This record gives sequence, structure tokens and C-alpha cells, in this order.
Amino acid sequence: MALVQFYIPQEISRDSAYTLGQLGLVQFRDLNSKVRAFQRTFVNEIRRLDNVERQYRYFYSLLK
Amino acid sequence: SQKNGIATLLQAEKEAHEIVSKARKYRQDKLKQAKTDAAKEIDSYKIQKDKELKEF
Amino acid sequence: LTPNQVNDELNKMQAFIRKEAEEKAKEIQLKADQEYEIEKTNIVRNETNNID
Amino acid sequence: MGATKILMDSTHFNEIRSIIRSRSVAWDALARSEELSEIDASTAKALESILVKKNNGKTLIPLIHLLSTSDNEDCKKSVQNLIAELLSSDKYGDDTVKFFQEDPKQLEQLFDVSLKGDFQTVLISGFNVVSLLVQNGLHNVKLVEKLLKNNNLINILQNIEQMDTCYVCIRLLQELAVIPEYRDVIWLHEKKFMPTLFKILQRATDSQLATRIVATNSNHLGIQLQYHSLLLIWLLTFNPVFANELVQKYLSDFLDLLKLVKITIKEKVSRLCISIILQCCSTRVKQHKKVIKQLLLLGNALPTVQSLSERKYSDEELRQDISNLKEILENEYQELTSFDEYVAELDSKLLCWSPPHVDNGFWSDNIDEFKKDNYKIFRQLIELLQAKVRNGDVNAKQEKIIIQVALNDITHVVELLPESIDVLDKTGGKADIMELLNHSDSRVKYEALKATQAIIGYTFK
Amino acid sequence: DSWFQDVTREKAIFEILNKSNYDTNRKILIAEGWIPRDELATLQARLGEMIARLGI
Repeated sequence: MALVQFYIPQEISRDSAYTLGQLGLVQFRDLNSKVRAFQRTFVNEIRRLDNVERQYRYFYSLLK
Repeated sequence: SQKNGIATLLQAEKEAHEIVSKARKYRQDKLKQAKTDAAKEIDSYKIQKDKELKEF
Repeated sequence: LTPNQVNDELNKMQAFIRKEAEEKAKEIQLKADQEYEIEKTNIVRNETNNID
Repeated sequence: MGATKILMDSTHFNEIRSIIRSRSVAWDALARSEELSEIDASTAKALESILVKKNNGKTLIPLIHLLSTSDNEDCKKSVQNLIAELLSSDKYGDDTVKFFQEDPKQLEQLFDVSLKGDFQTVLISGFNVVSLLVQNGLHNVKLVEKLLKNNNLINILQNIEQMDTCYVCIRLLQELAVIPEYRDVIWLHEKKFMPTLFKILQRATDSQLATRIVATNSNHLGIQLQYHSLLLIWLLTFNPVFANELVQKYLSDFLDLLKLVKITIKEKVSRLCISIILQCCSTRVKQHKKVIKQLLLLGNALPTVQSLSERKYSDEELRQDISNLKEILENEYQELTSFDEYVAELDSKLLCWSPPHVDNGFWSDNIDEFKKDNYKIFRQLIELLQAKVRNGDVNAKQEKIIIQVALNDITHVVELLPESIDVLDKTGGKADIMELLNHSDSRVKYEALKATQAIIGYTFK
Repeated sequence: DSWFQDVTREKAIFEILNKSNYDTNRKILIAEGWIPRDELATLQARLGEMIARLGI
């Protein structure tokens, strides 16, 4: 149903698959993420990161 | 088939890129085409104007 | 996880990739159409003013 | 040959194609009982075997004959599916496509059997007639234009409950629209289908994307329905006049495309939405000014684009469209003379917030323009505001839009100019501010409070 | 508080996914999978030993 996103290095790929497994994850496929061009290294996500830094600042200023 | 499947998925991505790239070459050409068939559209309209002129 | 679940995920995704591009290509060439007519209409209009 | 390759990539077409090819139909028995003559059943029997692998166009003739003559739903549907499958295939039913394409007669015949029998039977019939029309050797406006006016096919398309059927029909029309000539007949019938298409986009907006249930989400089925609807729009928008008209009638429905752009993360949906809005906002549409005005004032298109611009998605063309649209919207409204916009609004007594009325710079240049007998125009706005509260009452919706905007406008001039305080006193505006404070509506009270404070800062130093 | 939690969670997705080259030369596997939402609960219970199970 809902997309879940996991990262690790390839070394604990097996150790991960089993634990995920025991909790009820399904259709577990290891990827990279180049096969989903928007949700890969590009300018686009880096701009989103800036957008969150602005968010952080706005919350702090309002709480003050 | 996990370590057969990624390799297939990498190939699919490279393929998705080449089909979209053929269209973009096509588009440039489509623009060039518009100027050529409009070059032909003037000298066929020119002979049309000489038509109703010579008729006059 | 299981081989059947991974093969189900392989067909589905490389399909998603192939389909999205075919439509993607299709939008690019549809626009190629649009620019052909608009660009022709313009270019033609000027030269025909001179001709007239 | 192998025709066009349309309706062979879609799952929705494939699910309908399964229902027919699974159920079997023994033509020869039907013929013996008299519903067709024998030549036809044998011809359909043989044809089915050629589809799988075996040696024609000459099998075509009986199928044409059989269809028009027969009124038995089962045989024409099973046959139509087999003609349909053949046309697009390059494996089989290459020769099939030739006979149709050469001779205008088998197209016209093939049309007669459309709109008879079960809802499926007719869908296959429409596919096949459309299939040929979109190729370069048969073209007739008449079949499309009649089928559009005609009931049984158009009913299927209005139903949205059955995604698969609806999808196929919308695609049938949108493909004919890729060709220029069909656009003119299609635009006559726009009223009927076009509310159905906006509804599909609306449905799309209220449901979730965090599941992959049977309904529209961001699944395979969904990704095709959204794309086609939008695409259909986009096509007819290529003709500049249709696009001006389309925004002015359909305005309310139109504004919703901006929403779909946010909620979706899919460059197929997003791109198409951005392009259609772009094309109407283009210079080439006559009364391009008008459509920008409606969109900016009422619908608040401009702020929406500025957010959109930030979240770039990977697709070069998408980024290009978003940027072009940001420029056009923003530029067209602001570039009007400042005094002119203010007075035009003042005159109608139909003030609205706009990008330069919440901007300080606009007011600074305009202070001088008002002075004609101690800021006569400024006093005009003060009279106008006073009146609205007292006459036509306060706390009803119409009068409530004018007030909040007017109080915003006044505040800005007073902060900037210390000499306008006199004008408020003479007029009696000073009193009127105090009254808005008590009044219901949060937005009116905010603006009212800001007005009081602006006078106040200056009275005591 | 709710938007603050939401915004933290967006930063984390981008990072997981690789939004810069540095995340790449530090973890090279990013995997994909589908979790029913009625079960979303149990996956987050164990955050993952050196695995991030922060999801959507």
C-alpha cells in the first residue's frame, strides 16, 4: 500500500531483509534509486532541503 | 531473481531515457520542418497571386 | 523476499518505466505538433503580408 | 501494415478484451438455426485460427456481411474482438488492415453495427472504426460527429464508475483529436463530455495515494485515466479561440488543475495540467489579458505558481513550463499603471486584493495622484468604506469583501503619509474604524486593528 | 509541533533517498517495499539497528 524507503550499505542487506520480514513488510526489492529519477540525486531534493531549513527557522521564531 | 532483476531494472531506465531522447530530436526537426514547408508555402502563394493578376 | 514477490515487483516496475516513457515521448511529440502549426502560421503570415 | 499501435498498451483495454476472448461462441450452430448463413460462421472459425498462426484479407468480407445482418450480440462481439486484435498486431492481421484502408465502403459498413447490442459490443465497434480513421488512408469527420451526438456510446463515457470502459472511450476521442480536423466537430459536443472529465480530476483529488486499492490512487489504472483526460483537454486547447472560451465558461472547474499539480508527484499529471493553463495564458489566445485577470483576482493563481516553482520534479520540459507560466501571470497584472487599477476598483465599488494592494511601493507613488483638494481620492475611499458598513448593513458577505480590502489600502497610505490623518477626521472615517473592531469576521477585524494602530502611532510621538 | 514533526520526517526521506552525493558515498543501498497501513505500526517499533525504518 504505502511506499516505505530504507537505506543501508550492501553488507547488512540480508540482515535487514529477515528483520523487515518478521514485521510484515512485503514486496521487498533492493534497488538503487536511479530508477526513480525525481527521488534521486538531482537539484530538486536539494531545493527541498532548503525549504525545510526555512521551515525550521519559522517555527523557532513563532515559539520565541 | 533479485540479482537478475536490478540489472534488468537498470536497463529499463537507460531505455526510458533513449525513447524520450528520440522524441526530443524529433521535436527540433519538427521545428525545422515548419520553416521548410512555409518556404514552399510562400512561392506557391506567390504563383497564386500572379494567377489572379494575370486573370485581371 | 520470496522469489514470486520479487518477480511480481520486477514486471510491474520495468513496465512503469516503459509506459511512463512512451507517454512521455508522446507528450514531447504532441507538443512538437503544436509548435509546428503555431510557428508555420506566424512565419507564413509575415511573408504573405509582403506578398499582398 | 499493422495499423496504429493504439489500445494495445492499456490494461483497461486488455481487461475488457479478456472477458470476450474467454467466452466461446460456436457460430456454425447459430447459422444452422438461422441467424446467419453458413459462409459467415466458417469464415469466423477460420479467422480465429489465423490469429494464433495460420495463413488473408478475403476473410474480411464475410465478417462485414455478418455484422450488419446479424443482430445476435454474442457473435458480433466475438468477431469484433478478433478484428480488433488483428488490426493492431504486426504478427497477424496485417493483410486485414489493407482491405479496410484501400476501400472506404468497409469503414462505412463497420460503422452501421456500432450502437447496437450490449455496451461492450459497441465499444469494440467504436475502437475499430476509430482505429482506421486515425490512419492516413481513411479519414471522415462524419462518423465521429454522429457517434458524439448518438446516445448509447456517449452514456457509457458519462458513467465514471466503470473506469475501464470510460478510459477506452476518452482515449478513442483524444486520438482523433491529435489529428486537426476532428477538433472542430469535437468542440461542438464539448458541453456533454467536458463536465465528466473535470469530475474525474476532482475524484482524483479527494482520494488517497498511500494504498493501491481498486479505485483511482496513483496505480496503473489511475495513472492512465488522469493523463488521458488532461491530454484530451490539452489537444482542443491548441486552437487559440477554444481556449479563451473554455476558461470563461468553465472557470470554477478550471482552477482545480493547480491543485492536482501539488498533490501529485507524477510528472505525467503535473506536466499536462501546467501546459493547458500555460497555453490559455499565452499571448496567442485572444483576450489573453482577460483570462489572466479572472485567474489572478478570483482564483489566486499567482501565489499557487510561486509555490509550485520551488518544487521542481525531474523532467526538463516541466521546469520550463512552470517558469514560463510564473512570468506571464505575475507580469500582466503588475505592469498596469498603479493609479489606474485603484480607481477602476474604486469606481465599481468592487475592491479586491491584488498583488499591488498588499505592496507598499504602489501606495508611495500613488499618494501624490490623490491630491486634488487634500487627497480627494483618498477621502473617496474613506467615504466608500463608511457607507458600506452603515448602508447595506455589516456582517453580510458582499459588503464584508470590500471592507477588509479597503482597510488594508487605507493603512498603507497612513503609515507612509502623516498628512492623511486630517482627512480621516473631517470625513468621519476615524469613527468608522472603531466600529469594525467589534464586528464578526476575523479578516475584517485584523485589517481594522491595523487601521486603528496606523492613525494611533502618529497622534502621540 | 505537528508541522515540526512532519518537516523532520521530510528531511529524513530525502536523505534516505540520496539528495546529495555525500549520502551516496556513505551508504550505497536504498531499497523499496510496500507496507500495508494497518500494519505501519509494527515497522516503526524497531527503528533498525543501523537501518532507518522511518517511512511514509
